[PDB]
Amino acid sequence: CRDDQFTCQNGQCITKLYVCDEDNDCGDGSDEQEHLCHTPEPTCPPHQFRCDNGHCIEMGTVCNHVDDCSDNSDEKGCGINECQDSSISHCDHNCTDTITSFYCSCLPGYKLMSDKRTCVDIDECKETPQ
Amino acid sequence: DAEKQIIERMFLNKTNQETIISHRLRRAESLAVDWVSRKLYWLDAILDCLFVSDLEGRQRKMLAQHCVDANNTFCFENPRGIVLHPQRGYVYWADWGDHAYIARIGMDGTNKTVIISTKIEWPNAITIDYTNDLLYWADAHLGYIEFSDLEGHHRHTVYDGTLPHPFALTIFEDTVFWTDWNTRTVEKGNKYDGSGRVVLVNTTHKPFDIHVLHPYRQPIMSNPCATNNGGCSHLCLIKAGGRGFTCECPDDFQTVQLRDRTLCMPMCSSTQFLCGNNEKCIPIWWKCDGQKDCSDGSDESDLCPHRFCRLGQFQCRDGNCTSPQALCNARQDCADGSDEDRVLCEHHRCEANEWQCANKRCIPEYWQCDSVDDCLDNSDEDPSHCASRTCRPGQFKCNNGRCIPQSWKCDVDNDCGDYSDEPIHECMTAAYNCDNHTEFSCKTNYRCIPQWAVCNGFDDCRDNSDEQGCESVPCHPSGDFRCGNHHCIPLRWKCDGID
Ligand SMILES: *[C@@H]1O[C@H](CO)[C@@H](O)[C@H](O)[C@H]1NC(C)=O
Ligand SMILES: *[C@@H]1O[C@H](CO)[C@@H](O)[C@H](O)[C@H]1NC(C)=O
Ligand SMILES: *[C@@H]1O[C@H](CO)[C@@H](O)[C@H](O)[C@H]1NC(C)=O
Ligand SMILES: *[C@@H]1O[C@H](CO)[C@@H](O)[C@H](O)[C@H]1NC(C)=O
Ligand SMILES: *[C@@H]1O[C@H](CO)[C@@H](O)[C@H](O)[C@H]1NC(C)=O
Ligand SMILES: *[C@@H]1O[C@H](CO)[C@@H](O)[C@H](O)[C@H]1NC(C)=O
Ligand SMILES: *[C@@H]1O[C@H](CO)[C@@H](O)[C@H](O)[C@H]1NC(C)=O
Ligand SMILES: *[C@@H]1O[C@H](CO)[C@H](O)[C@H](O)[C@H]1NC(C)=O
Ligand SMILES: *[C@@H]1O[C@H](CO)[C@H](O)[C@H](O)[C@H]1NC(C)=O
Ligand SMILES: [Ca+2]
Ligand SMILES: [Ca+2]
Ligand SMILES: [Ca+2]
Ligand SMILES: [Ca+2]
Ligand SMILES: [Ca+2]
Ligand SMILES: [Ca+2]
Ligand SMILES: [Ca+2]
Ligand SMILES: [Ca+2]
Ligand SMILES: [Ca+2]
Ligand SMILES: [Ca+2]
Ligand SMILES: [Ca+2]
Ligand SMILES: [Ca+2]
Ligand SMILES: [Ca+2]
Ligand SMILES: [Ca+2]
Ligand SMILES: [Ca+2]
Repeated sequence: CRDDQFTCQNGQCITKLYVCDEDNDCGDGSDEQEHLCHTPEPTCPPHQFRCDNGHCIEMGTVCNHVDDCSDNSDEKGCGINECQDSSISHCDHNCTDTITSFYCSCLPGYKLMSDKRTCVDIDECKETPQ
Repeated sequence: DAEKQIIERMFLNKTNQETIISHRLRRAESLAVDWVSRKLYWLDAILDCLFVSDLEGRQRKMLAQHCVDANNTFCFENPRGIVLHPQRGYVYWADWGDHAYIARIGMDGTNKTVIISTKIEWPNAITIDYTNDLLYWADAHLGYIEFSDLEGHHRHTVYDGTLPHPFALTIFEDTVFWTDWNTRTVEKGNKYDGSGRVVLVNTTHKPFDIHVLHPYRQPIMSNPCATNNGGCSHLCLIKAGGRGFTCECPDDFQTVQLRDRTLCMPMCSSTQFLCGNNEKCIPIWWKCDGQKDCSDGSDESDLCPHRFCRLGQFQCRDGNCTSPQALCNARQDCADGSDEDRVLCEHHRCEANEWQCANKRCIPEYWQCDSVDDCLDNSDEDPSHCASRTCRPGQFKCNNGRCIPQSWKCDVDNDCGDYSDEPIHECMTAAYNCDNHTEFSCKTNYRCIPQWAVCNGFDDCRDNSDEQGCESVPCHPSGDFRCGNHHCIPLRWKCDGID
């Protein structure tokens, strides 16, 4: 194929820009493979904080009581200890506050569920026979 | 024994040695023995089938043929390994054909099922652990040992791509033992994580199939067939699930059911002979050979001609000898012409891997419409026949009435002569993408070759892309040897007298 081109498992050469354009330019779908188009995009440095609008803030700037981010979640409830509250974080087993908002944890040997408040019990004798 | 093509039994004190099956073993790959119902199971890779018999070889039945998933996706092509579980009433085996699989069938032939179908290319070894109901298998191409639960739903790796060509596997306590062809060795490791690994011994020849001998590897359970074979007339086999039994008939008998009863009707062919007890039916040449073949002695009667010919040859009225393959092949091979007698050839039946012609001749099924007059009556390539033909499970048919393996569809070679095996508009779809664990793709065309085909010295896909970059392909750290051609070979083949 040309240097400008991309090669498909069906044996077709296509202009490289086509890749991950979501058009099925190659009927094999090699042109739109998930592992070809996926990327580690949601990241920001350890020095920083990340906000719902797609913007990242230096930890000193966070909780300055001033809008850094469109959604204001740097400030929205910053410094409040939600796990001291009861109606919010209505959670099964253990509640751990974080600098803004809360997170939840299950007891050892238990498992935590996609609602991120429910706890479950592993069937260890199928999960890990070892 | 594959050189003699026989099955033998002996006592563990070496005192007595006996041959149990000596006939119709084309390519027997593996053997299993059942201690509960007192049975012998084995696999054949030329008839592409699974057989059951009694420990003395007095009766035989064929329990599986064709395809295991009803979809025809997998099918008996290279069945290598076998293992038994009586408490669940299951027989497990593995196949290393184009579509490798592990499948289980019930000891009476029921509930044919596929257990493993992915990340599997050369499953030479299969075993079961009865202490916790686990199934272990080894792959020689992917170089792994894996274990699952008997349904196949959870998978774990003892070794994850570090074993060069294992062949056989066995388990005891926290330890697993396996045989390795490429380093010609026997090794033991820990069955959950592969820890604590050592080479027990190394050999000059190929190690082949390993077992652990101790009572607990054949656990105790009650035999459902114990009382008078459960009333069965010929064969009694454990039902799927392990509770209860099923009565069945040998392979040249018809099974039928009646009120609280089962019946076996002998339906065996010309060129075969039936015994008075309705026990078995045997080849005609056996009928009078000096060896009692029926248990009742019904064949080797005194009212017989003189046996001029050697044991196993076929004898003509003149007192002349011909190989049994001569019999009913549509050409006269014996002076009498008894070789082609109407009485013998009418109601004659061929082997399971053959097709029959109007002149009562047998040819391999692949010859059936190969555009050659393999049958002198031309009955194989009758255009009406090749047009009306329906081909057996797991292969694909073409407009010219010719059939080829399903794998041969959608690749680069016009296997049917006509290009009907490669409809381009179908082949270029996502349905034919190469398996990302076991296959390699060639940049110029829509053909997949197995990963072992790459850098083997051959143009396996017609753009030669599989042999270009071989300086970059490393050999396996142990078990392989490297050649100045930038090729890797098994280390068993170094210093073997062949190029
Ligand atoms: C919650 O966390 C505390 C931590 O000390 C622990 O003692 C407790 O058992 C956990 N679960 C519940 C239900 O409180
Ligand atoms: C060799 O096999 C015999 C049985 O045939 C067994 O009794 C013996 O223990 C084996 N050898 C060793 C060293 O265990
Ligand atoms: C059989 O294979 C076809 C084609 O891949 C597929 O659509 C179908 O779901 C498979 N299974 C059955 C049970 O038909
Ligand atoms: C077999 O193993 C022994 C002990 O590890 C070793 O000394 C010997 O060289 C090995 N022989 C072969 C042919 O691998
Ligand atoms: C038959 O096999 C299926 C899985 O393929 C299983 O769900 C079922 O319980 C089996 N039945 C018997 C009687 O073995
Ligand atoms: C065997 O065949 C030959 C054919 O030339 C014939 O002469 C002979 O009679 C046959 N054998 C006997 C014992 O008759
Ligand atoms: C093969 O593809 C599957 C996704 O379909 C992926 O989970 C797996 O990791 C891939 N394996 C290899 C060896 O690339
Ligand atoms: C990968 O990241 C890029 C930006 O770097 C795009 O956001 C792209 O959409 C991402 N891929 C997926 C599948 O989310
Ligand atoms: C994303 O951010 C984290 C820290 O929050 C790490 O630095 C990680 O390495 C980043 N992701 C990538 C892809 O570099
Ligand atoms: Ca595209
Ligand atoms: Ca486009
Ligand atoms: Ca702020
Ligand atoms: Ca908080
Ligand atoms: Ca075969
Ligand atoms: Ca394969
Ligand atoms: Ca005889
Ligand atoms: Ca003949
Ligand atoms: Ca031919
Ligand atoms: Ca032919
Ligand atoms: Ca081919
Ligand atoms: Ca082809
Ligand atoms: Ca090659
Ligand atoms: Ca060789
Ligand atoms: Ca050599």
